[PDB]
Amino acid sequence: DIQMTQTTSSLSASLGDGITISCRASQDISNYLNWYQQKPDGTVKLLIYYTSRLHSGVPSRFSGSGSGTDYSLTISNLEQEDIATYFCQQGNTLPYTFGGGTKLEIKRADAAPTVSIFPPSSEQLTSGGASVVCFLNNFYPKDINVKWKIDGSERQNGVLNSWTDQDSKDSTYSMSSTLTLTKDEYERHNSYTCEATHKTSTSPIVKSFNR
Amino acid sequence: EVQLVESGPSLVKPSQTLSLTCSVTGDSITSGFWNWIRKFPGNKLEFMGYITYSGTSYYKPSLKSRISITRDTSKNQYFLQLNSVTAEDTATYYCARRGFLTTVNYYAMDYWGQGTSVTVSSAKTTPPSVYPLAPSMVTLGCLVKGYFPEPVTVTWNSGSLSSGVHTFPAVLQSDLYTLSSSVTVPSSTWPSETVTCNVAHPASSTKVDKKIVPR
Repeated sequence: DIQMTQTTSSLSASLGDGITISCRASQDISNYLNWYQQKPDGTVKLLIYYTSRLHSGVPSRFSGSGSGTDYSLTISNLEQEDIATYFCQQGNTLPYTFGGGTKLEIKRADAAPTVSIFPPSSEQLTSGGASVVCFLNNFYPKDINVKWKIDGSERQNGVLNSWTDQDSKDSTYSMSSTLTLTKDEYERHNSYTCEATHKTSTSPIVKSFNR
Repeated sequence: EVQLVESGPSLVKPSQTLSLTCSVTGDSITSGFWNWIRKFPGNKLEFMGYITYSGTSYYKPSLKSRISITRDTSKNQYFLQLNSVTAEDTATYYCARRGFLTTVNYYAMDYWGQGTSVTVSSAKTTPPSVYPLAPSMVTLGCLVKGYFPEPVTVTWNSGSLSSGVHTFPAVLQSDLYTLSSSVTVPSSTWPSETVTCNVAHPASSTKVDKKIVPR
């Protein structure tokens, strides 16, 4: 089988920048190299075929070049809707094979999170569990450090954190942090605080309730 | 204008047969090439095979002992059968056309379906426990906890609230998935008007609504 290598698995660039994504085959594939875009919702579209030909309907900001083993896809000016993962595919020899993909993320101005906290629901507490949830929504850049404190001291475990993919409309991220305890453990303490540090402020983001 | 839909079970046990269907509308399978492609976790795409306009099939050699692709021209459907599955067959499964005139001779997949998830596991289904998260703009949430397998679908007010929504990716912990979803609305809309999260888990045949009530 033909091995296709996309050495760079992710790229971050500003709106307007030019970017290049590159693919190397294990053999001469005689220009039978196609490029696909998969948006974060999962829809896969053909962008370029036979190295450099644009598929019907694809904007002229996309181009491609290459020969032998080495191929490139280029976007002349990045736009907001280009947030996606891009894959190459050789069509020289069956079975068709694909590169590993390159995920493209788009810079935007730094943005402070909007923070919300939620105590355990009465329904969950009836069952014996107690999940406390903090949302940190619509922020940039993606790196954010979240810590939980219980009656003022850091609680490292029982915490599960999940980020959204970059939002294709505004380029922000959002994340959830859930602290899960038993009801019995939850009832031993009063103050629950989620504290996040992010480049948009020198103070932590602090959101707390008392049980 | 072509549309492609993958369908079939979301959870199958090891040793059993996976059986999927691609239903093609807006075009006819008696012209062009009709392909099956899957994507493993970690974005690894694999070309499994195809069936031609005259009904001849090609299979990736590593799948040839287990795979078959057949069709029903009268219903414009084609099928994937994969025998003797293991956890390595857990993937999203796509169907795709190679028919467009301009591209067919360059071996491009010119139109793809949305894909359908299949998990291969001996574990029973576990439905999600769905919990309401109540407190100018107010943020509300639903905690969708402890289900298996993926996927679930979360909506707000049956789809009518689509802006201001974040649905966080599911994470596997202690053999079960959990996710959460938030929705932000104007303060003058809640609680005066109701906000409900809807959670479907088709693998366990479950679909539930949880109204967010002020505490």
